[PDB]
Amino acid sequence: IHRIRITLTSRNVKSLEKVCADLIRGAKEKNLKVKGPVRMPTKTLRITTRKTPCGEGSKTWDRFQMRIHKRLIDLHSPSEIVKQITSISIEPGVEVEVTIADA
Amino acid sequence: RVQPIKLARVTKVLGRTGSQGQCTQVRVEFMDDTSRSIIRNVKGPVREGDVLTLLESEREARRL
Amino acid sequence: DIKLFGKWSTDDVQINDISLQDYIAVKEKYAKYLPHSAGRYAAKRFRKAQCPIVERLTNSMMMHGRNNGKKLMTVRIVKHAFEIIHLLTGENPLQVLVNAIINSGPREDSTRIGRAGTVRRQAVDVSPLRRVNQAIWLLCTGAREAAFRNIKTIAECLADELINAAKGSSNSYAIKKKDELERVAKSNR
Amino acid sequence: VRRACYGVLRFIMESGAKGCEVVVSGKLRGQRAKSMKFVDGLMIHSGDPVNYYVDTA
Amino acid sequence: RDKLNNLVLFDKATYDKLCKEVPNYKLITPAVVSERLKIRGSLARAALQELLSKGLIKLVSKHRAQVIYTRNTKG
Amino acid sequence: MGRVRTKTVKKAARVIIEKYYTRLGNDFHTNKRVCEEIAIIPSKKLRNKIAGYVTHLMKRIQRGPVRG
Amino acid sequence: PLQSVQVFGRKKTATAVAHCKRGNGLIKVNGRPLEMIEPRTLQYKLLEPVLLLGKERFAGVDIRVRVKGGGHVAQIYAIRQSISKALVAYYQKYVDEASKKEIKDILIQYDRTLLVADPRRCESKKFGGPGARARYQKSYR
Amino acid sequence: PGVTVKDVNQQEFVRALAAFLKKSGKLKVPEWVDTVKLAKHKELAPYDENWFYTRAASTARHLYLRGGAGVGSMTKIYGGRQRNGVMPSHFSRGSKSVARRVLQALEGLKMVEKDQDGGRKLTPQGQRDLDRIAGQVAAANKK
Amino acid sequence: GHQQLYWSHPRKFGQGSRSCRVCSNRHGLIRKYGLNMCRQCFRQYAKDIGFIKLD
Amino acid sequence: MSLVIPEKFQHILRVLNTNIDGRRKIAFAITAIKGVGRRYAHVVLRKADIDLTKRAGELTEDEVERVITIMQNPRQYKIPDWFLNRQKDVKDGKYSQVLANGLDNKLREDLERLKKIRAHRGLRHFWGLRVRGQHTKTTGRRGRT
RNA sequence: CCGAUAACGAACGAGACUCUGGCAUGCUAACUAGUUACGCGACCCCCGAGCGGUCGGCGUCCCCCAACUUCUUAGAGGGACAAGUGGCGUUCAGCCACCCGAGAUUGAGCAAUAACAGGUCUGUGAUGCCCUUAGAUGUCCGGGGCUGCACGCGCGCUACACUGACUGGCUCAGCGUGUGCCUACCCUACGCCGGCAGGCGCGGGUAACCCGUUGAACCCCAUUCGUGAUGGGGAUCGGGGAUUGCAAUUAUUCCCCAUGAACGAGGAAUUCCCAGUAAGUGCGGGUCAUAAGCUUGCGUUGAUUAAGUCCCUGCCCUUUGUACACACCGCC
Ligand SMILES: [Mg+2]
Ligand SMILES: [Mg+2]
Ligand SMILES: [Mg+2]
Ligand SMILES: [Mg+2]
Ligand SMILES: [Mg+2]
Ligand SMILES: [Mg+2]
Ligand SMILES: [Mg+2]
Ligand SMILES: [Mg+2]
Ligand SMILES: [Mg+2]
Ligand SMILES: [Mg+2]
Ligand SMILES: [Mg+2]
Ligand SMILES: [Mg+2]
Ligand SMILES: [Mg+2]
Ligand SMILES: [Mg+2]
Ligand SMILES: [Mg+2]
Ligand SMILES: [Mg+2]
Ligand SMILES: [Mg+2]
Ligand SMILES: [Mg+2]
Ligand SMILES: [Mg+2]
Ligand SMILES: [Mg+2]
Ligand SMILES: [Mg+2]
Ligand SMILES: [Mg+2]
Ligand SMILES: [Mg+2]
Ligand SMILES: [Mg+2]
Ligand SMILES: [Mg+2]
Ligand SMILES: [Mg+2]
Ligand SMILES: [Mg+2]
Ligand SMILES: [Mg+2]
Ligand SMILES: [Mg+2]
Ligand SMILES: [Zn+2]
Repeated sequence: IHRIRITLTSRNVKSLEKVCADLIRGAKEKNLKVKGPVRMPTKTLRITTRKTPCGEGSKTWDRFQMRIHKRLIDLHSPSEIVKQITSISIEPGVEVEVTIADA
Repeated sequence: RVQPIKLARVTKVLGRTGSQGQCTQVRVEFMDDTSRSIIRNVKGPVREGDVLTLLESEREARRL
Repeated sequence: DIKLFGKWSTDDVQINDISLQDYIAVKEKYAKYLPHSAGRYAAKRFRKAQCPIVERLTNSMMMHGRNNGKKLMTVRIVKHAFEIIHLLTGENPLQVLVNAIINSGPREDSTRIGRAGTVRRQAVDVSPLRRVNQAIWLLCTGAREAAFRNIKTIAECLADELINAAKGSSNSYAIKKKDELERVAKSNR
Repeated sequence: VRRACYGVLRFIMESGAKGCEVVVSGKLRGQRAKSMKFVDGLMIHSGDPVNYYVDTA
Repeated sequence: RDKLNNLVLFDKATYDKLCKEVPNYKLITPAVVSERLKIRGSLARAALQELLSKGLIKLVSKHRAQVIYTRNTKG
Repeated sequence: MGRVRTKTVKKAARVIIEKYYTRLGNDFHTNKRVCEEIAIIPSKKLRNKIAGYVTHLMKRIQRGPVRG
Repeated sequence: PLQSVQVFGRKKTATAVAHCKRGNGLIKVNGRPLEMIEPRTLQYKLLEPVLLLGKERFAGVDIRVRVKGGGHVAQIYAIRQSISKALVAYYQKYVDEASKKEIKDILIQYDRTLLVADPRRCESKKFGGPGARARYQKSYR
Repeated sequence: PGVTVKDVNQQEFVRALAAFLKKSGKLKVPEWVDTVKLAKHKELAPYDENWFYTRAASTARHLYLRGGAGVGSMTKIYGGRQRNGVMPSHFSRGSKSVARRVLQALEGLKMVEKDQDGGRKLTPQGQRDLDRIAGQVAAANKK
Repeated sequence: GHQQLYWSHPRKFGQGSRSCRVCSNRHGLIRKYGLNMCRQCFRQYAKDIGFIKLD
Repeated sequence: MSLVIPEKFQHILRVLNTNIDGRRKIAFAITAIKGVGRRYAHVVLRKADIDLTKRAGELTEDEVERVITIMQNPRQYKIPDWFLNRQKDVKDGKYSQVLANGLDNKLREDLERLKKIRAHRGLRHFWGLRVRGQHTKTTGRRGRT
């Protein structure tokens, strides 16, 4: 029995809210004490570009941005039964990274 | 020598006149002979129902 | 009842002219402690008329770009200037201020379409809000220009503008450019 | 250019599309460039629905 | 208005004029008595505060940008 | 001012009136809920802007025979 | 001992969340008292609800406010509706509604902003000029 | 009936702690306090012959509120506008070895103390002195 | 050649030793977040990297 | 705030080769002396024990002479070495505070030093131009037609 | 849009949509966010007080040795639609006022057809023809130039001061970045030495974890100054001290002491702007070994005036005139 922390990072929330809810009820069905999904503040990345290949124009900038959503789940589980909980929902936009308990 | 300053309430606002649209028309009463009424042209924001402050009177108006 | 600036009562002042009684804004209901409020009086036409006249005086004093958002600087300027009015005269400055709005708002102005060699063409009446808009504007300009490089402080030149304006002298900057507007309007009536 | 771009256009529409618009631009014959476009049907242009209703190339 | 250049450490014809007629009238401020007699400007911040040692002057405001004084209490 | 409805609101409400007049009323918050029961409206702002025009017609066709 | 609500008030960013226990007349901000607060030309704007309501309304509560964010002036206004919504919300749960209704009709009829916040935050800056609406100077020739 | 330093006038409180450190002549004043300028975003070394006591007063009083402040944090508190001549102004941070010589001047007076983390706090010897004269300021503000 | 002075000037710091990863150009480069692309070649791959013009 | 006025209130002074104003305060009166600025005058009146609230017409000549004595050679009165004007003189090796026409000499002796050597900085003083790397395309149209 | 109707049914655009701002004491939850309770540990009045006051002091995940989610974060829904009331209208589409409410028009993003000899071949291993190819217009290295100045013009920054400079004290932000495939160059706490720029040690942080509770500036409070080209203004200029780098002279930047120029609010013109807007005021990001008077974002203090008009400058639709179609910079 450990105190492990799974971290879930994604770029779209509707593809992450399905994966993060899969890990909660996936461990409520397997009767673990699960601290709920804790939602970190998002990370918007805001490259702004001149939009013109030359320098001629009316100076119209070009605001690109990319939000990064990060949610983390803390468990109360041993090292074995979490592996079939981890390896059942990839959903390629989500990067599930499981940390270690002791640290 | 001068005519006394006679006050005057304002009936309906009748639109905006003046080249740049600065002046309205107000069709005042006098609050002394309320049967008597003269259309005039104020400048500034009006709010129909207020009281003006006219000096001399018997001026003019051109109906818009 | 409310004692604006902590020490100036308001249920004794009288308005002279019947016209400006709904645009001069000192009496019973909306008389506050301080002339500083999160206003929201610019969102609607004529919402600035039920704005208290001491709030309006502070809002027009922070104007030449040097001091443009500095309101808490011009809260005390009107605060100090009221204590100078009390010492120079011996009277409630809320009375002295509303006798200055009367005696400095013009009653006649000029504008219309065509040629203008000196000012304008047609004699036009003045609504009783622009003569509250402009009477505050003249008292804030006579205060500002008198103390531009003089030894006198700004609350002195604010007091000495409207002590001399509420009396009626043509020795203040306001009445000098109040009768300048109605003289030239009497010219091209 | 014309004969080929018809055959692509009525291959898109017969394959169940809702609308198509193929634009071919460049040195069409002569030296001065012109542009032949081939709109038919239905093509939204503005909003969020031009992110997942219309695929471009 | 050409030049002012006047007064520092009062001459006696103005200091005797200071200690008599300046505690008499209504508005006492270092900007209104500086222009008044001839006192430069600093003297009036320094003279009018040592008349609060003699007590012929009543304090009103005492702000960092303006110090308002007045005539002493009569009644 | 500037809130004149378009014809994705008007002609999509005259289908609701002509087909579901018995299931409606002169009450906005009920017909806001009836309209999402009987129609697939993709957005919430278009939803209750139709239903705001559905209630304008039913204080209207209870006086005269408006189309209809 | 649980007679304690905690409400907040905001002004442009700055939330100021009060806390009123059951006690005797105490009112203070961040430890500092109600009069020893900052720039003090706005002092009649922060002890304003204590004046026109009275001291007997505040006689049973222990107002304690904590303030973060904002500037110097949009902090006086945050406390201003923090210490005055804490008295309104305390009087709906622990005394009768008729006594709340006769002090809400004091704080609304005189400066409505004492109980409702302003929805104005800050508009965004654009790539045209130096600020939101203003634009850079244009030279025709 | 307290009181502490929180419920008194903070600006007058400094003028009293500077006088309290004056007559108790154990505060080690360094030998260049009359030729140093005090944090290069300002000219003209100050209009006070004994400015070191008012800086040691406020520094001590600033340590009573937020503890754990080192020499870099005290440079942040006493910084301001550097008017760059013709260029626009900037916040530029204060002077390092005038805040260090203040914090070292109270290590010998037994008012400050190094910590488990960085910076300095007030020792219980120290806030005994600040809270006592806070009653002396409030006793004069009623008069 | 030869080896001692063919490329001897140090291509450390400076925009002579930073090139676009797509087009090998040294002007108008975006090095923020480790893009290391030019400002025009970013706008081709702006969506393929995953940036969205929301406002 | 004096008694009335000092009886020997001297109206101006005359110190090295300049006539400083007697009505100024003493920390700003002696800044009329070249080589002595607002930062150097405030430290040479702390080496002297005089107060600064006095103006320049109240210092007795037993105190005026020491003010000249501090400023003429400051390094022997514990004024620190980073504070001077001419540190490491290009012809002496001596940290010195020039405060007279010797400041006008040193200025002139180093301009004609660079011209006699004929360096690049000295040619742009012989020519009425800018020296410190400025751009001359659109700046400097007041000192020339 | 309502209607009208030789037209009928549609399509793009507008709107919808998207992101964002405002509202939720209701929901989901939080040792990488907290808040109250309570326990110790410091201080202060004390005669002794006390369910006293202060604390960004400590602790409640070595398994309870306490619970909660208002504040913080971001998920899912709600919420506002001219719906209610009065007035005018063909009583149509709608408009104005008003109540209740967080709000009765928050800002942007996307954006049709038809064009243009508009800008870019110096963004591209996008490219046609042409030119040049070994004494090369390929590429490298060393030095110089792009910055040179009688002058004209455009965007700016700092100013002409007392509604201020100066000094000391006091006291609040929000966006956001941070060790890099090549690639060397990260944000930095704390301790000591130096007056300052900076140096030497020891750490933390691949980040809601550390810088950081981002102790930002203006503002506020107190002193000095006193209408003087003044303690306004800081250009020009000499000497010195460091940092980056292979290298600082034609001065990289920064610090110190001196030098103290015009400039007293601006001619004809003319440019932006109507609400958290203008303006003041600082902070990030981009460029960056060194670096912002630039730009792109962010907060902060916070108005005057206006809720109109077609007079000027233009734009859209209709009728009309035309010898115009290279389209009034026309033709003649
Ligand atoms: Mg003045
Ligand atoms: Mg569309
Ligand atoms: Mg749209
Ligand atoms: Mg701005
Ligand atoms: Mg500071
Ligand atoms: Mg803990
Ligand atoms: Mg626990
Ligand atoms: Mg919450
Ligand atoms: Mg061309
Ligand atoms: Mg190209
Ligand atoms: Mg080619
Ligand atoms: Mg490029
Ligand atoms: Mg070369
Ligand atoms: Mg160039
Ligand atoms: Mg430009
Ligand atoms: Mg200066
Ligand atoms: Mg924050
Ligand atoms: Mg000067
Ligand atoms: Mg070189
Ligand atoms: Mg360079
Ligand atoms: Mg200097
Ligand atoms: Mg930078
Ligand atoms: Mg640039
Ligand atoms: Mg308009
Ligand atoms: Mg027109
Ligand atoms: Mg046209
Ligand atoms: Mg004809
Ligand atoms: Mg025709
Ligand atoms: Mg011809
Ligand atoms: Zn590229």
